[PDB]
Amino acid sequence: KYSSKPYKVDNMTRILPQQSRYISFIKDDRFVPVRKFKGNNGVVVLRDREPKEPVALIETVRQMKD
Amino acid sequence: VIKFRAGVCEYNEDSRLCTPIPVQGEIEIKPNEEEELGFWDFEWRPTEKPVGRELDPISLILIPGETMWVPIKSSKSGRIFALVFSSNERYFFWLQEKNSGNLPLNELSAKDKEIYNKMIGVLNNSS
Repeated sequence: KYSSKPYKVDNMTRILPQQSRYISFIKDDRFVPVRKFKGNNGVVVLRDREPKEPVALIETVRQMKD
Repeated sequence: VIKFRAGVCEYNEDSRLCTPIPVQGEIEIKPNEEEELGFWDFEWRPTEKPVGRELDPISLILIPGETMWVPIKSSKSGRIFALVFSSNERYFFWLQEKNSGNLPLNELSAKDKEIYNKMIGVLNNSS
């Protein structure tokens, strides 16, 4: 459901397209909402307003060549 | 061509530098993309990941007849392979590996006997 509490896993995993819409990007890091979550979940996108700061950092394989 | 260990990283128009910048790799002296011209192309390619930054100015050209070798006079701790021509067309040569120790009064550096013997020689030849 939705109730607005902590939840066990909320990044990656299997999930569901339907469930992804209940997990919405918090304003409480360097990542800022501007959409209250997009509503789509195929390409992501939270808007980063405080670039190159604390809030994780784990380069993908795309950043080994780009 | 004539291949040598040596990485990319900034040229440093003036001012003894050699920021780390990724660009991990191997150095090749070749005499151009035509492979006969008296200008010498400094070919890089990654063999050591490059931070996803290229750092190659779509080939770097070698002006001919005026190559001094500064191997480490102007030492500043370990190897930065420095290209003197008129001390302003200065090209800067980064260090990713760190093999064969630092050995004294060969370059004054951190990667010495191999890269210096290959380096001087490649510099002198017109072919």
